Amino acid sequence: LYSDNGVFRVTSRVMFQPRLPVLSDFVQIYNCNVTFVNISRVELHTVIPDYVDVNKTLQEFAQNLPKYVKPNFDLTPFNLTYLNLSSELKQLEAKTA
Amino acid sequence: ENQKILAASFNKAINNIVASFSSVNDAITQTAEAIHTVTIALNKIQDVVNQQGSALNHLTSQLRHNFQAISNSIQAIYDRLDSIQADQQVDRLITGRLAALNAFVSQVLNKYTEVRGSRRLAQQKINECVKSQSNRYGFCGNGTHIFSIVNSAPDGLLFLHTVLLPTDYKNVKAWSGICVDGIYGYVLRQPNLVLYSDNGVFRVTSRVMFQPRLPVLSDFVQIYNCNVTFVNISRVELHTVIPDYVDVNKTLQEFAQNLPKYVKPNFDLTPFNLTYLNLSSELKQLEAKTA
Ligand SMILES: *[C@@H]1O[C@H](CO)[C@@H](O[C@@H]2O[C@H](CO)[C@@H](O[C@@H]3O[C@H](CO[C@H]4O[C@H](CO)[C@@H](O)[C@H](O[C@@H]5O[C@H](CO)[C@@H](O[C@@H]6O[C@H](CO)[C@H](O[C@@H]7O[C@H](CO)[C@@H](O[C@@H]8O[C@H](CO)[C@H](O)[C@H](O)[C@H]8O)[C@H](O)[C@H]7NC(C)=O)[C@H](O)[C@H]6O)[C@H](O)[C@H]5NC(C)=O)[C@@H]4O)[C@@H](O)[C@H](O[C@H]4O[C@H](CO)[C@@H](O)[C@H](O[C@@H]5O[C@H](CO)[C@@H](O[C@@H]6O[C@H](CO[C@@H]7O[C@@H](C)[C@@H](O)[C@@H](O)[C@@H]7O)[C@H](O)[C@H](O)[C@H]6O)[C@H](O)[C@H]5NC(C)=O)[C@@H]4O)[C@@H]3O)[C@H](O)[C@H]2NC(C)=O)[C@H](O)[C@H]1NC(C)=O
Ligand SMILES: *[C@@H]1O[C@H](CO)[C@@H](O[C@@H]2O[C@H](CO)[C@@H](O[C@@H]3O[C@H](CO[C@H]4O[C@H](CO)[C@@H](O)[C@H](O[C@@H]5O[C@H](CO)[C@@H](O[C@@H]6O[C@H](CO)[C@H](O[C@@H]7O[C@H](CO)[C@@H](O[C@@H]8O[C@H](CO)[C@H](O)[C@H](O)[C@H]8O)[C@H](O)[C@H]7NC(C)=O)[C@H](O)[C@H]6O)[C@H](O)[C@H]5NC(C)=O)[C@@H]4O)[C@@H](O)[C@H](O[C@H]4O[C@H](CO)[C@@H](O)[C@H](O[C@@H]5O[C@H](CO)[C@@H](O[C@@H]6O[C@H](CO[C@@H]7O[C@@H](C)[C@@H](O)[C@@H](O)[C@@H]7O)[C@H](O)[C@H](O)[C@H]6O)[C@H](O)[C@H]5NC(C)=O)[C@@H]4O)[C@@H]3O)[C@H](O)[C@H]2NC(C)=O)[C@H](O)[C@H]1NC(C)=O
Ligand SMILES: *[C@@H]1O[C@H](CO)[C@@H](O[C@@H]2O[C@H](CO)[C@@H](O[C@@H]3O[C@H](CO[C@H]4O[C@H](CO[C@H]5O[C@H](CO)[C@@H](O)[C@H](O)[C@@H]5O)[C@@H](O)[C@H](O[C@H]5O[C@H](CO)[C@@H](O)[C@H](O)[C@@H]5O)[C@@H]4O)[C@@H](O)[C@H](O[C@H]4O[C@H](CO)[C@@H](O)[C@H](O)[C@@H]4O)[C@@H]3O)[C@H](O)[C@H]2NC(C)=O)[C@H](O)[C@H]1NC(C)=O
Ligand SMILES: *[C@@H]1O[C@H](CO)[C@@H](O[C@@H]2O[C@H](CO)[C@@H](O[C@@H]3O[C@H](CO[C@H]4O[C@H](CO[C@H]5O[C@H](CO)[C@@H](O)[C@H](O)[C@@H]5O)[C@@H](O)[C@H](O[C@H]5O[C@H](CO)[C@@H](O)[C@H](O)[C@@H]5O)[C@@H]4O)[C@@H](O)[C@H](O[C@H]4O[C@H](CO)[C@@H](O)[C@H](O)[C@@H]4O)[C@@H]3O)[C@H](O)[C@H]2NC(C)=O)[C@H](O)[C@H]1NC(C)=O
Ligand SMILES: *[C@@H]1O[C@H](CO)[C@@H](O[C@@H]2O[C@H](CO)[C@@H](O[C@@H]3O[C@H](CO[C@H]4O[C@H](CO[C@H]5O[C@H](CO)[C@@H](O)[C@H](O)[C@@H]5O)[C@@H](O[C@H]5O[C@H](CO)[C@@H](O)[C@H](O)[C@@H]5O)[C@H](O)[C@@H]4O)[C@@H](O[C@H]4O[C@H](CO)[C@@H](O)[C@H](O)[C@@H]4O)[C@H](O)[C@@H]3O)[C@H](O)[C@H]2NC(C)=O)[C@H](O)[C@H]1NC(C)=O
Ligand SMILES: *[C@@H]1O[C@H](CO)[C@@H](O[C@@H]2O[C@H](CO)[C@@H](O[C@@H]3O[C@H](CO[C@H]4O[C@H](CO[C@H]5O[C@H](CO)[C@@H](O)[C@H](O)[C@@H]5O)[C@@H](O[C@H]5O[C@H](CO)[C@@H](O)[C@H](O)[C@@H]5O)[C@H](O)[C@@H]4O)[C@@H](O[C@H]4O[C@H](CO)[C@@H](O)[C@H](O)[C@@H]4O)[C@H](O)[C@@H]3O)[C@H](O)[C@H]2NC(C)=O)[C@H](O)[C@H]1NC(C)=O
Repeated sequence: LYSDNGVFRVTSRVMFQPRLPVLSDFVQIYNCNVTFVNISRVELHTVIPDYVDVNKTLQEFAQNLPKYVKPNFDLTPFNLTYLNLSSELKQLEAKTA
Repeated sequence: ENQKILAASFNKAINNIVASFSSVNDAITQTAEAIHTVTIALNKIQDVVNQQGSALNHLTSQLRHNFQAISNSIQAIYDRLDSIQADQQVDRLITGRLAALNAFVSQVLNKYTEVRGSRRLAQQKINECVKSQSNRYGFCGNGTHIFSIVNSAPDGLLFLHTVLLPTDYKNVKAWSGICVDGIYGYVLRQPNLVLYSDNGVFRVTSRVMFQPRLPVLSDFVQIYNCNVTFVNISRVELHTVIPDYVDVNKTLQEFAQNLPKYVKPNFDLTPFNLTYLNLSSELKQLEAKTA
């Protein structure tokens, strides 16, 4: 595994045949010897393409019970809930009068 | 299912060899070519004994040749001449017989040298075919090795290799890779797998035996720029050749406006419905109260 001027590639040790790394070439070697590459999980896709965090994406923007159908992010056809109760109080005052 | 036929084909092979050792030769020469090896194995064992016998038969036969003396028996030489004249005759036989012994010793010493060179091969075969199942071609058995059995013989060992031989073949429509969208291409990583497709379904097998199974995403690398003799397929239908593969981000775009399709949410249930209708509900309440 090697990196030139910001891009990572994987080649053999006998010939020089570069290509792109894939997730199917890595195992988990926990406790991280010191002379490794320091990188956070939010930016792992910049060294290993075809890899995305399956649950973090739904934690970010998959928020409502369905994703939507329901008034959701800047939906124009829908209108304002919880914007008639002040008028309800005013009309309750009028009704009491 | 292979072990049901292998036992039946091995038990007959054992019986054929044990019958071939029983000197009944010409009756079973029509059966197969298993005789081709047993005849050589028997001839070698016969020769290794005949050669040993002949060496001593030649050594013991050189006492008959009287050298330039009166006779070949010393008791006769000492019976005719006196003591001062028999010493010039006895040494003529002594010198010949000593030279006869020397040539025999020089041959036995050469004979021992070949055996130590032959023992290295015997040890190497024991180390490689009896305990390890070596994979070098043309080594024990001409086919694919499985195991071996050892037995003793006159001052030697006799091996029993066990190999496999193909009988029937199958025709397979091969391919060379998958090229999606004309630029991204996938090929099999290990060079011992064949990607093939019969009447609309794709499977992956080996190149030595025929063991089909289903392809998985863990067997493909990215081989960008798509040699021409590939399989033309778009990314929207990649799951029909590689199961257990779905696009993670495109489904996010599609499954988003399309959740009401699968599966349909319940109507009139919070918080899917009944928004923007509460201003109308307040208006109706006011109208009813006023009336
Ligand atoms: C991808 O992605 C996805 C999505 O995202 C995912 O999924 C998911 O996710 C999520 C996220 O969010 C997650 O979650 C997470 O988690 C994490 C982890 O966790 C951890 O922890 C937890 C807790 O801690 C736990 O649970 C878990 O586990 C557990 O553990 C445990 C232990 O600890 C165990 O056991 C348990 O225990 C308990 C206790 O102990 C109990 O038991 C007990 O015991 C005892 C003894 O021991 C006993 O005895 C007793 O004792 C006592 C003393 O102590 C006395 O004495 C008595 O007498 C006696 O008796 C007892 O008995 C017992 N009990 C019983 C009942 O029995 C229990 O039971 C047990 O069970 C368990 O088992 C376990 N489990 C299992 C299952 O295993 C773990 O460990 C976490 O961490 C997180 O969180 C965090 O973060 C966040 C952010 O993010 C933050 O925020 C948090 O904080 C928070 O904050 C808030 C504010 O805002 C708060 O709230 C508050 O609250 C309060 C309350 O308080 C308390 O409580 C209650 C209950 C009551 O009590 C009251 O009174 C008091 O006060 C208030 O309310 C206020 O107002 C509010 O505001 C909170 O709190 C906080 N928190 C805390 C904790 O604190 C944090 O920081 C999160 O949550 C999940 O998980 C997931 N899922 C799953 C399934 O997993 C996924 O996963 C992903 N994936 C991947 C691969 O990645
Ligand atoms: C999965 O999945 C997921 C989900 O889907 C994803 O995620 C996401 O996704 C998404 C999707 O949607 C995506 O997106 C996409 O993307 C694609 C690609 O992209 C591309 O392109 C873009 C743009 O073009 C970009 O951005 C990127 O990158 C970039 O690049 C660049 C280059 O180009 C760079 O740089 C930059 O540049 C710029 C410019 O140039 C700037 O700079 C500058 O420079 C200059 C020079 O050079 C300078 O100087 C200047 O100059 C001038 C001249 O020129 C003058 O002279 C001056 O004086 C001077 O000074 C300056 O200075 C500068 N500036 C500054 C400020 O400084 C900047 O800055 C820079 O930066 C960069 O860097 C980059 N970036 C990075 C980060 O790297 C790439 O390239 C695309 O393509 C797409 O789109 C497409 O498609 C669609 C559909 O699909 C369509 O629709 C589109 O079209 C559109 O349409 C619309 C309509 O409907 C439109 O709208 C419109 O608009 C308009 C406006 O216009 C304009 O603008 C504004 C601003 C203003 O200006 C105004 O005024 C004007 O007019 C209006 O408004 C109207 O009304 C409307 O309607 C639009 O526009 C269109 N578009 C266009 C473009 O046009 C298309 O066709 C999409 O978007 C994303 O991306 C994602 N994410 C991520 C993260 O990636 C994921 O991814 C997935 N995954 C997988 C694995 O697959
Ligand atoms: C990925 O990231 C992680 C975490 O960020 C990182 O993990 C640690 O990385 C460090 C550094 O690579 C490892 O080594 C540590 O180094 C510490 C030294 O830093 C201090 O000393 C500097 C000068 O010391 C040198 O020179 C003197 C002679 O003058 C010599 O005796 C020393 O041995 C040494 O050679 C000094 O310049 C430095 O100051 C920094 O900050 C100032 C600003 O404040 C800046 O101006 C300077 O330019 C400089 O950047 C600093 O003061 C050392 O202290 C540390 O020791 C710890 O551990 C030992 C036990 O081993 C404890 O006994 C000790 O008390 C300390 O707690 C340690 O040796 C370190 O081993 C890594 N691991 C851990 C767990 O910390 C990875 O390396 C990164 N991976 C990459 C980059 O690939
Ligand atoms: C996956 O899909 C991609 C893209 O769809 C595909 O990539 C290209 O595929 C083509 C075809 O396999 C590759 O070869 C090209 O073929 C073109 C020939 O088509 C024209 O000529 C036909 C007759 O020519 C033959 O016969 C004459 C003698 O008569 C002989 O001299 C020729 O050499 C040739 O053998 C003709 O029948 C055909 O007409 C079609 O369309 C009509 C309808 O209009 C229909 O009725 C016919 O039945 C027929 O289907 C057509 O007119 C050829 O022109 C082309 O050349 C281009 O490239 C060269 C440079 O190499 C340029 O110099 C030239 O100007 C052209 O631009 C090319 O040779 C082609 O190489 C592939 N790649 C690219 C980048 O195009 C993959 O093959 C697909 N993979 C699969 C299927 O596995
Ligand atoms: C369906 O749901 C909708 C939302 O979910 C809901 O829409 C909202 O309706 C409310 C009323 O019921 C609106 O509140 C009013 O706001 C008036 C302010 O209007 C001034 O700004 C307009 C532009 O607004 C844009 O900018 C502001 C920031 O300033 C921003 O917050 C907005 O989101 C907008 O981006 C001016 O409109 C002009 O410009 C737009 C383009 O931007 C043109 O399209 C117009 O044609 C027009 O040219 C407007 O002229 C005003 O300048 C409040 O009016 C104030 O100002 C007048 C003077 O003009 C005073 O006399 C008033 O006393 C008051 O101070 C008004 O009182 C009220 O608060 C709310 O803005 C709407 N939201 C959106 C996003 O549109 C629908 O009502 C709902 N449908 C139903 C049937 O209920
Ligand atoms: C709770 O939330 C739900 C969302 O999860 C919501 O369901 C959907 O709401 C949308 C808006 O609120 C609806 O969109 C509207 O569609 C109108 C067009 O309707 C025409 O087709 C109807 C039949 O629909 C079926 O066929 C279409 C394909 O053609 C298919 O997409 C649908 O899913 C349906 O299968 C016609 O209804 C007729 O037939 C049904 C039986 O099928 C009868 O019960 C009816 O009484 C009626 O006879 C209807 O008449 C239309 O022909 C949009 O209308 C536009 O187009 C017409 C021309 O067709 C114009 O005249 C209009 O002016 C306008 O331009 C309308 O604007 C809106 O977009 C969507 O249909 C809902 N889906 C379902 C499955 O119901 C619930 O409504 C919501 N409930 C509450 C109480 O809030």
